[PDB]
Amino acid sequence: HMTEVFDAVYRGESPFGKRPPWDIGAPQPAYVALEKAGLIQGAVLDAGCGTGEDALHLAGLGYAVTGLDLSPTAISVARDKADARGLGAVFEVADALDLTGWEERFDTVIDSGLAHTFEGDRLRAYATALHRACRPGAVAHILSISDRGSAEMQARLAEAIDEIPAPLPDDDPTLKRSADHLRDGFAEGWTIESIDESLMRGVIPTTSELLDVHAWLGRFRRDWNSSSVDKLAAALEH
Amino acid sequence: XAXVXAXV
Ligand SMILES: Nc1ncnc2c1ncn2[C@@H]1O[C@H](CSCC[C@H](N)C(=O)O)[C@@H](O)[C@H]1O
Ligand SMILES: *C(=O)c1cnc2ccccc2n1
Ligand SMILES: *C(=O)c1cnc2ccccc2n1
Ligand code: NA
Ligand code: NA
Repeated sequence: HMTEVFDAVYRGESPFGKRPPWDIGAPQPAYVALEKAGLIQGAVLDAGCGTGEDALHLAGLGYAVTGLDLSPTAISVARDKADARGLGAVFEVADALDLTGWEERFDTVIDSGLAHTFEGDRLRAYATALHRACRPGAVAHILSISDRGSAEMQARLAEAIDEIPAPLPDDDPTLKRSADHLRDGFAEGWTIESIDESLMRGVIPTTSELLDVHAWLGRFRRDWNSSSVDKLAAALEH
Repeated sequence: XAXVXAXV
């Protein structure tokens, strides 16, 4: 169901035309900064990688990166970019709510704008899928648009695109994107290291203007619940 | 909008 919508967007058949507002033709500044800060290690997963710009940036710095996405069209595009640039990032189709076959593969996760599509129990299914796909003690980074950021993006997109509506007034449930919904998502199997104020770069299809809007940058520590860990502990105990 | 529904 959701595969088709995004695939259509990447084919260029949506109101966005050639440029979906998240497909900025560069890595997200927050992830460039996170890399320079030294907080990316080991085998990296870019979950919901889209057309691969974040993953490709990391590939160019020597990281072993895998980009996963539900849209085969996005992955086709990312693979073409990898070929043209001569970088060896792994791009494959996968449902981030499932991730069967990727068990305990990753040491770090990055997420630019996948988590913020999930709400309620779907965000927890994503958290769990990430937990299954991560090595014990892995770190997941999640860049999520805030209500403040979405209100700005919505107004700017609404002015630019006929099909998109202007945002509502007033502050005040399921459509909300506070720090709390993200905290609630990554509960079982995770520990919140930090939630920070950050930015998310987007592009306006009309002018190709780039804007940065407010976003939350979460950092979550995957626990050490693993049979491999249990076995180490048994070896030392016995 | 972009991208909560997801994402037009
Ligand atoms: N269940 C799911 N599993 C994996 N990817 C999904 C998904 N639902 C949506 N997506 C993908 O999530 C992406 C959100 S847009 C963000 C794309 C990329 N992170 C970037 O920053 O440019 C889309 O590419 C969409 O195809
Ligand atoms: C985004 O502006 C927006 C507004 N209304 C929607 C209704 C149904 C699906 C997606 C939507 N996105
Ligand atoms: C998606 O279902 C949806 C519906 N209405 C919106 C209004 C404003 C911003 C985003 C929205 N997304
Ligand atoms: Na254009
Ligand atoms: Na409009």
